[PDB]
Amino acid sequence: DRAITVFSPDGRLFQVEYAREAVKKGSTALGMKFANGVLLISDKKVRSRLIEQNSIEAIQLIDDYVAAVTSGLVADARVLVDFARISAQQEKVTYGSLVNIENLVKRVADQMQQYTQYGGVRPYGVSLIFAGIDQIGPRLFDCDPAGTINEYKATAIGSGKDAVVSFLEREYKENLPEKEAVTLGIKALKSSLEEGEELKAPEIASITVGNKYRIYDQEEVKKFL
Amino acid sequence: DRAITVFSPDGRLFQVEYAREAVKKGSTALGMKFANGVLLISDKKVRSRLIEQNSIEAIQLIDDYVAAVTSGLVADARVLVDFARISAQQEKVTYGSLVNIENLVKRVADQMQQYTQYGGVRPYGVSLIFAGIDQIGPRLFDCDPAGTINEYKATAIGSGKDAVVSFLEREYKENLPEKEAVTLGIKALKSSLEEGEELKAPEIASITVGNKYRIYDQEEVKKFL
Amino acid sequence: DRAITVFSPDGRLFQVEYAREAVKKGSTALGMKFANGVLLISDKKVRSRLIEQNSIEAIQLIDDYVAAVTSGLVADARVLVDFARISAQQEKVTYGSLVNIENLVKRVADQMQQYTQYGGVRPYGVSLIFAGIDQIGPRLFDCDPAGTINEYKATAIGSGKDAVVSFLEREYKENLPEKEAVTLGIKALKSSLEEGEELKAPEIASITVGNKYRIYDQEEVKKFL
Amino acid sequence: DRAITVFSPDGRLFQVEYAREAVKKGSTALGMKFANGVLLISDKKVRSRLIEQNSIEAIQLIDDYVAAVTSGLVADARVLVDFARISAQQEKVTYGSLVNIENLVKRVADQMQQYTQYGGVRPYGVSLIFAGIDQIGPRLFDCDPAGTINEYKATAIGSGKDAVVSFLEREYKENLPEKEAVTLGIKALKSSLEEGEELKAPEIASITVGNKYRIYDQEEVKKFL
Amino acid sequence: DRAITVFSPDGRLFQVEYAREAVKKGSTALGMKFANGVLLISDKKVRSRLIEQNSIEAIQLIDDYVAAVTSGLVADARVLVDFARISAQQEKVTYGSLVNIENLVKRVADQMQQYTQYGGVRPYGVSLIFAGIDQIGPRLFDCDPAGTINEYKATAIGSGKDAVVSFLEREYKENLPEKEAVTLGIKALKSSLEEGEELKAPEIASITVGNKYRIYDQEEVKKFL
Amino acid sequence: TTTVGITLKDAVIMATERRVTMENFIMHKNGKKLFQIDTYTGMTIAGLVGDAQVLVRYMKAELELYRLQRRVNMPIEAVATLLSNMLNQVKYMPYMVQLLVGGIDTAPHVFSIDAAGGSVEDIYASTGSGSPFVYGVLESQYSEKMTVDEGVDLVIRAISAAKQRDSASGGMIDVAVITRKDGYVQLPTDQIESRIRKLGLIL
Amino acid sequence: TTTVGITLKDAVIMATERRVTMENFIMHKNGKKLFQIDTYTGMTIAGLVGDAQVLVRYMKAELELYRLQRRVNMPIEAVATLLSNMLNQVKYMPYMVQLLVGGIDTAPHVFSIDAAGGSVEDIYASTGSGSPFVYGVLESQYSEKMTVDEGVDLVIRAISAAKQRDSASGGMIDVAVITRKDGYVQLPTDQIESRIRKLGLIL
Amino acid sequence: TTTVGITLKDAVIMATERRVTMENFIMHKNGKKLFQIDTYTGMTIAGLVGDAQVLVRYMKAELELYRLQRRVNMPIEAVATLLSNMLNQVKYMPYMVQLLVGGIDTAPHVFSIDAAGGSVEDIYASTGSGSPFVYGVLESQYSEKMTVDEGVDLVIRAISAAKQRDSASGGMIDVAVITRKDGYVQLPTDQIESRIRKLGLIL
Amino acid sequence: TTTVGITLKDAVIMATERRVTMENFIMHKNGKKLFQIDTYTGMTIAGLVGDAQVLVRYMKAELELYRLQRRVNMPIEAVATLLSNMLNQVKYMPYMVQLLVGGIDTAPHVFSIDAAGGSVEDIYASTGSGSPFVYGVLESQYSEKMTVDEGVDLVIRAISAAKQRDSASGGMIDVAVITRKDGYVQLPTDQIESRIRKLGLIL
Repeated sequence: DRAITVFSPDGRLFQVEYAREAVKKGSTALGMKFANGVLLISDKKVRSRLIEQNSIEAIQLIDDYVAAVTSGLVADARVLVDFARISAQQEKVTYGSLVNIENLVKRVADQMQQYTQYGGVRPYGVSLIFAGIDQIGPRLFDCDPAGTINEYKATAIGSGKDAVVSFLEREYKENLPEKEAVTLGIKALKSSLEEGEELKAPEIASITVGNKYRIYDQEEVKKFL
Repeated sequence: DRAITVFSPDGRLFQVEYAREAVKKGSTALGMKFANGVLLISDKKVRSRLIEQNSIEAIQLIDDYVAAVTSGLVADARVLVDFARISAQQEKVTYGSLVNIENLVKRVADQMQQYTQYGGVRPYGVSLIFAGIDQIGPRLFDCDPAGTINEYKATAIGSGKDAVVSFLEREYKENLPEKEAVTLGIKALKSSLEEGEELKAPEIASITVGNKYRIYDQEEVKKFL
Repeated sequence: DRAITVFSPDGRLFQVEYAREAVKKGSTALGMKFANGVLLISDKKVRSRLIEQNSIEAIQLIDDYVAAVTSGLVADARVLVDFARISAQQEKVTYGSLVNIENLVKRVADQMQQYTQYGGVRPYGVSLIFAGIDQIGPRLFDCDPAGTINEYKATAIGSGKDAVVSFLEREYKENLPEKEAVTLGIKALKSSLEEGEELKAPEIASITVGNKYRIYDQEEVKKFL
Repeated sequence: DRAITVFSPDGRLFQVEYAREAVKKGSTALGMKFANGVLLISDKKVRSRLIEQNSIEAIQLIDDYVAAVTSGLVADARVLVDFARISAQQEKVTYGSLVNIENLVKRVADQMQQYTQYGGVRPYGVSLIFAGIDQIGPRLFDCDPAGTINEYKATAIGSGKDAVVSFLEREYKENLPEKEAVTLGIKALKSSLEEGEELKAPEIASITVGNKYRIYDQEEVKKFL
Repeated sequence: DRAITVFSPDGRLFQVEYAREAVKKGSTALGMKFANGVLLISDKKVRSRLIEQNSIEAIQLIDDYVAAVTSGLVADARVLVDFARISAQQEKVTYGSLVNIENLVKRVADQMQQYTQYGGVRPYGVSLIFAGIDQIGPRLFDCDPAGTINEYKATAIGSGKDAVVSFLEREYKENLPEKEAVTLGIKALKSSLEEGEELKAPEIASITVGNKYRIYDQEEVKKFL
Repeated sequence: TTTVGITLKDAVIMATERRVTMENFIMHKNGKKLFQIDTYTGMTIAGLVGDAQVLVRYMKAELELYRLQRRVNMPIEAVATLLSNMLNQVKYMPYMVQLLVGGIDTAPHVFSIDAAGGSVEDIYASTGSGSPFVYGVLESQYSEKMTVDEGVDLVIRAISAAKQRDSASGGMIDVAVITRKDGYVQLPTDQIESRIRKLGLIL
Repeated sequence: TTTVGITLKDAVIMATERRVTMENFIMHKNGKKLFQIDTYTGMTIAGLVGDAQVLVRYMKAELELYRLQRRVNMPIEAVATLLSNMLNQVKYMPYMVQLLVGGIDTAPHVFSIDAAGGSVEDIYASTGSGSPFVYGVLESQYSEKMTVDEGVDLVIRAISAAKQRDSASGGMIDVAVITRKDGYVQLPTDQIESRIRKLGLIL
Repeated sequence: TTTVGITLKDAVIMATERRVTMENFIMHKNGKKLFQIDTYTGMTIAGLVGDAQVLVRYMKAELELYRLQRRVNMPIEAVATLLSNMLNQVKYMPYMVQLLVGGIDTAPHVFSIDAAGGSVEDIYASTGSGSPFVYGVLESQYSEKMTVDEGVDLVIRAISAAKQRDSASGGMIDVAVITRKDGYVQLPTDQIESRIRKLGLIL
Repeated sequence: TTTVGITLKDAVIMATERRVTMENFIMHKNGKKLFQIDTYTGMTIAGLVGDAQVLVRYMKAELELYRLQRRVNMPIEAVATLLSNMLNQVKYMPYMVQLLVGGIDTAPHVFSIDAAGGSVEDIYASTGSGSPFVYGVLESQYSEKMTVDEGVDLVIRAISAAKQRDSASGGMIDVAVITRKDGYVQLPTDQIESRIRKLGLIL
């Protein structure tokens, strides 16, 4: 029961639970919609000084019009982000454009559901949130070690899941200019991660509908810090 | 749980841990960037006198512009280094040149992640560091029995992981000429491995950006020893 | 843990260990380089008188320019020696000549590493030493039930591993004429195997660089006995 | 350990042992060389009177120039003898003649070694001796549930292994005319099987070099009985 | 050990034993040769009155010149008899005629030996006797859940194995006219099955060499009853 | 299907025309033959329309994937080598295409690839049925010291001289200019008409 | 490639010649065309040499295997049916052969098999390029009441009459006689020369 | 597509030209036909451009892999045998190439490989359409006692005599000199022009 | 491509020539056509060069493997049967070769194998384009009582008479002599020139 994906005595998949507690041990990250787009801010806690600070990136691009920040086991994260990249390229070859970002999150969620389903393989112990604009508009998703997806206006992931989601539950405003949006996001990241009495400079990207992708540099994030 | 790669009661892959303690039992090796390149020094502790000293090499070449020194189980090390060699040759045939060394470490890390992932096979109990120049410049990587990679300016591996990384954490300088760089590396290798009250002549290679590969001989390393 | 190749609680492959204690139960054999070649002497303890003494041969030829003597389980020995023979013939058909004997020992060692690696099959419980000349010169190798290879000037294998290797560790001289070399080898074989208070006539072959293979007959070995 | 072919705590394959005790429970049979050929005598203990005495044959022919008598499980015996027959016919088609009988025993021994090696199959619980002339001359082999072969001048198999081999160890003469050879063989078969205080008429075949195969009839064996 | 076909601690295949005790629980049947042919009599104990008495047949034809009566599990019996039918038809297509009935019993016995041999399948819990004339003459065989065959002049199978074989062991005469042969067979079937103090009308077929197959009707067997 | 591409000092000028005809009968008087496959790279297809468009989609997707997962653009010689391998793996069931690749990485390059997979770098190149007329104009007026405006005038003059003698070419003229400072820039229709009017040509 | 085989009362006489030629140029003046495939069975091949020798090896091995594992010889009609199936499984990528099978099980038989797989039993048969000359001689002198010596004389007369008019046949004559009492017996060369000398022929 | 390669005492001189033409129409006046595949080994391709370049990449990668994992260079006869096996595995769906391999391991070698896989070592060799003119010049002026400068003059004279009578060859001349002391050295363009001027030739 | 091989009392003499030509144009004036595949066995290839060399490597490796794992040499009839099976498994996608196998096991043998797989033993044999001239010389001067020196003179006379009338043959003459006492011995060039000078021939 507790070693391979089969049913409980009462309706619980034990390995998929253990994957959820594996993604509760990760690094926190969040994202929210603003007036004409969506942002993604990862905490980046550069621990030692030998780590090449800006070369490690957890906000990774799937396309010029879908991005992803992840949390959980970092190896399964990298493999799953590469699968999402090649699936987006498949849709670009077949239909001509990435019309729906919901299709892109659903195919990745089916890939995670398969190893939730079969024996002889463990579930992907990783959780991701996707963000970008499509023909419909700004979308913000979530993913689960079972393959469950949900659409949000503001969500979190990681070790500071619950504290950030509590602050977002209290203080989020729906239509919001980009500057005040990234300020609210940083206050959310602060209130949770200020238990080690430090935050750091985090990493943060943004899109407004019509434009391409823009990841900030080291200097711009410290003005909002 | 403790016999095949499945999840813990709390978020731990037990076999991948046991592989990490297998690579903690190996021989120590390290490497660091200097002003216009990167070096790799392995400890070589030639135990008996019947071993053909210079023919056993742990600093092995993947290409004329990527090298690798390993630590852990030596058989899995040899098989993984040969996979890295043929993958570098695949990229040379397909695109024309080895443009990114990060691609080369990521493909090998995916190969290790697969046997971390599936049942019916144990993880690769081996850890490697890669070093060389590409179009971007000097790079220095690391690899983990889970497939985790990290980019460094100075790192270690083996039995003297923690003591060497402590000395590197204290005394490393970023831009440094080649002679003082190999001197700092040898002092690092000394401070850990001088617990058996001996070091030996180690093996050490270097590149400066623009040139090909140069492994030292027996006589040159003893001047810096 | 103790029944199929998976990791220990601390970094040990239990089946590959049990294969090493299977090859410690075998018959002893050794070999050493001399001034312009290398010899291989197996102990041959012809137990009964019904065994056809000279037809059972543990010094078996892989080619006219690589030979092998084995120790351990004799069936796995025969299968592995036949794999080495057909691999040498593959290299002769592909490239034109057997340029490196290290290639030949490395392919066989990869074959043993595979069944060390996968489940559903036990490791090869056999150890071999290879000897011969190539373009580089005289080489003398060893093989391990994990697939570990090492290059020696003088080595042993079998039940008298440690006692012979102690005598070789004390009394070996690097450049040595063929007659005194086979005398030193027989003294090594004696000092260990003279615990059953008998040695016998052993089997012994030799090459000097330039010439083909020469296995002694029954009469020549008793002069050096 | 005791249920499928894996290693012991000390170097023993338990299933191949249990196959050896399965072939110790069989019917005894033996064979020896004489001056210009080789004979094979099986004990045949026709238990009931309803068994069609001469139609049950344990001395079975592989070719006009190789024969085989078996001991152990009779079903695995029949399957393995049929494999030896079709392998001899393969060599006749490919090369033109059965040049070596040692090749024929080695291919069958490799077939038994495979099911000694892999899981999901039990070892062949059967032992055979092969006899016949080739270009080299008269040969007499043995086979083992591990695939071990040995060349003899006189050997046995079955329930009376050890008592017959003791008598052969004492009283065998190397060059011997056919009549005294079959007399010595029958005395060997007697001394063991005269513990149920009966022998019976046994079955016995012979070749002298140059001629084809000759199995005796019922009347000729009773003269030597 | 007691659940899948592997070896005992002493040389016993436990599943093939359990199949033999499965065929000891079946319905009794027997057969014997007479002066120029062979008969097969099955007991048929038509238990209820709703069973369509003559349509259930345990003496089933494989060909116009081989028949078979079975005992054991009735489903595996039907599948194995159908395999024997199509194998006889294969030999008729390939060579032109069914020259040996011993070939037909040996191929079916090899089919049973395979599932005796491999794991992931249970042995056939069924025993059969074959009877018919070929170019050699009248033959009568037996088959075993291991694949063991024996040739008889008179044999039995089923619940009344031992009592019938005791009566056949005492009172069988080799050359015998058909009428006295079927009388002796019915006395054999009586002496065993008259423990429920009834026999019934049994089913019985016969061949004399030269003619085709003749199964009796309901009226003819009661004259010999 | 006249195509042309020339190099200058730190500039690549690539120009085509627009007419789709596979008969003695004009199907469409307005087609696309000049594409953009990377930030600083273009490609002109000439030959069979279906195979051409499939190669265009395959190159655009793979260049975009490489750019995203390496954060640097692919070099032009690597683009030509990749496309050469893609064409030469199927050389017995071939593609009926004949295409040009031009771009800027550190120096301007123009590669010319045929239907079997042979890619040869040259200074200026031209594919199609009007290629001998284009090579006749460019043999007598091309100079390496020309400026960007004179190059734009030269390719318009060459294609307008090929349109008069080749029955399978005609229509408006696409012109794209690739520069390291400004990127891939495609010149507007009114500017091309102003060029044609100030030179003294028709249509 | 003249072959012949006739039957008598409890005897089969099969005779060939020996010349290998595939041009207007004689390669070898001494070949093998008459084989023994069982204890009481022979076979003459005529056609393509390689396919013929492969069929010979395949039949000899399978007949020997059947004899060893059944302890009786295979009947002649079963031999012809097996060889017919072996030739007809590959009838679209065929063998270029034309062969005869003769033997004794209870009565003498001669079968004639073509390249597609049709086997027809007949009293006497002849394959090759000299087969019309052999059928011309055997049409006018064959009798069922002949003895073994007269049959041996007749096949020598037939082949020696076919050697004079066919350019592709010549050389010495193999003769083999199959009898239930004596088995497969091949007649010696000096005895064949004595037959030729007492009849009055040359070479 | 004129290629040439001669041997001397401890030197190999290999020279080609540069013109790519597959019509009666000159596509490119500057191509590459002389490659370096190892430290002391070169190779000249002549035939179909795509198949030639694919063979070049396949040989360079495999020679580099062998050198890295064995720490010695591959012998020239092993290079020719490997390339012969690679060409002869696909002999029914062939490559349309014709190439030369030259190098130094202990003595200078030149191998000549055709499209089916037959490699024959000879002293001097020449492939292409100007190969009869090159064999006509080298038949009357080659000597084994020549020096390195006289060899460089001879191959320039031979190719410049083949350029006058063959319409498919022309352009500048690549010359590469392989020596054990100095390695693979390719001579500069101004030095080749100085050779041509001091001999008395044009272009 | 003239080859020849004759037998004597306990000796086999096999001789070829050396010229590689597949045009009306001579590529190489020095090739290899006589190989050694075992201790007491040689083989001459004649036909297509690539397929010939592949068959040579395949036979040498397999003979060496058999010798090592059986400790006896393979008989000559087994060598010819193995090579016949190897050629006849692919008879529809064939090899364009025509080769001879000669050796000594207990008596001297010479086998002649064609491209389909038919191997026929004969006393003397000759393959190639000069084979009718060689068969014309050997028809009138061969005797079984000749010695080893007279045989060496005879094969030199035969090949030197075939070199005068066949345009596709010429060059120096390889001669190899196989004996049970001395093994495979190939005669030196100065000894062959001494033979030619004492007979009275040229080149």
